[PDB]
Amino acid sequence: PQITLWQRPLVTIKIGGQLKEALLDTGADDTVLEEMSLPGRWKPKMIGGIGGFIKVRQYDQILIEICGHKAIGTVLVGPTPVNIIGRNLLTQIGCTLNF
Amino acid sequence: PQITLWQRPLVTIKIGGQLKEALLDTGADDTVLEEMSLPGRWKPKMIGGIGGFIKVRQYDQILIEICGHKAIGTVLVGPTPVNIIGRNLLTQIGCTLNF
Ligand SMILES: Cc1nc(COc2ccc(C[C@H](NC(=O)O[C@H]3CO[C@H]4OCC[C@H]43)[C@H](O)CN(CC(C)C)S(=O)(=O)c3ccc4c(c3)OCO4)cc2)cs1
Ligand SMILES: [K+]
Ligand SMILES: [K+]
Ligand SMILES: [K+]
Ligand SMILES: [K+]
Repeated sequence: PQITLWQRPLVTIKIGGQLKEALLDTGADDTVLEEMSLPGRWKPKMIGGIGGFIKVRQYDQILIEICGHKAIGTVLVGPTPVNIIGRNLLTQIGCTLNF
Repeated sequence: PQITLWQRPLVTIKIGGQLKEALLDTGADDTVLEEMSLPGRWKPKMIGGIGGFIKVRQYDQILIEICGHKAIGTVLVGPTPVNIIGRNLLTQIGCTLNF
């Protein structure tokens, strides 16, 4: 679809058999999700942004659906205030900025 | 222009008679720029990122150019690791998501 930005660009994703709402984030290189139940093995990792850094877990090759479009990528779980879909995923569903 | 997302969406802004490189961030309610000389009054204010909170100065009605398009809005100056253009401004140059 086409998304104007007068309202946070919130979409609906389904990961690990759960439904959630992530923010479409161009400024994010990575996909970061609040604490959640995900199967498989993972890695410790740290990412940073405004205000500081946070230690998160890294999951690769995990299936995720973003507002209808399927995609398989790297999801990072950890103490982020909101769900974020980053360019690593935004790239797969062919998302783009236009103006 | 249709900015694809395989590389961070960096664009050229011009504020305070100075040129800078900022990130086009859809997941950003506000525009935040690293420390810089900016004329006019302001108001202290804290904002929260993925890592925590930061105290930034808030300037209003500050003319700015993003990739050639003139816009006037609220700009926040503070300890942000990157220059960020937020939805408050993106909507001013007609920037939108699409996929
Ligand atoms: C009250 C509270 N309100 C809140 C609001 O909660 C939010 C809401 C959104 C975000 C995401 C973040 N935005 C952001 O800091 O925006 C700020 C400017 O105005 C305000 O509006 C929203 C929060 C705040 C960027 O869009 C992506 N980032 C890159 C920029 C900032 C450099 S990153 O740090 O998150 C990131 C993500 C993934 C990455 C990465 C970096 O590097 C590699 O992968 C963070 C906290 C929290 S507590
Ligand atoms: K979905
Ligand atoms: K999976
Ligand atoms: K410019
Ligand atoms: K001005």
